[PDB]
Amino acid sequence: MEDFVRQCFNPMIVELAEKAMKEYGEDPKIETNKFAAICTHLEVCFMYSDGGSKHRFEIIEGRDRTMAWTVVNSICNTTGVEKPKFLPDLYDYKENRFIEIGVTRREVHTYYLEKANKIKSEETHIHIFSFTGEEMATKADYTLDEESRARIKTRLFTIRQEMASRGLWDSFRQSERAAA
Ligand SMILES: O=C1Cc2ccccc2C(=O)N1O
Ligand SMILES: [Mn+2]
Ligand SMILES: [Mn+2]
Repeated sequence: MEDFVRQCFNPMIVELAEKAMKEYGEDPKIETNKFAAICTHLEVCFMYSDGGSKHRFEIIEGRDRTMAWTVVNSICNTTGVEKPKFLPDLYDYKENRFIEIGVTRREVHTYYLEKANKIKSEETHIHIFSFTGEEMATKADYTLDEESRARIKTRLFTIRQEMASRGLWDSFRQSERAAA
């Protein structure tokens, strides 16, 4: 699985995933499922940010924590938007809300509720993707056009197929359950 990750995602994503794990005392070489998941989540965030008009989104995820908070503070102090308790993934300058992006190997609505009760915001938009083509967003407002969401869904299903073809998929699906 370690090698699958490094040949599946680009080096920039992999490098960012390693940092993220190390700061949490996780080892990519051992917790290889978490490594895949972080890479996947990062890839979706970047695809999502690319789905809008050029200036639309502030990317928060994949930054150093401290600079992530600084940027969040700047957005809040300048839009008047409520400061979130937890670091979100993006800020949408068009819709004027933060976005939390989730990617789950379980049902989309289960994950959606866990994420919603954790953040406790009537402001932060939530948008979940599955490895099966399902999506769920706050107030059925999916933010992006169909084309952009579809590309992401396709990519996720390719990742699943690539994993399955190597026999890594069961273990990767089970692992999110054994975590929760
Ligand atoms: O920043 C985080 C941290 C995290 C931790 C564990 C599971 C999902 C996430 C997640 O989706 N984001 O965005
Ligand atoms: Mn995040
Ligand atoms: Mn997220």
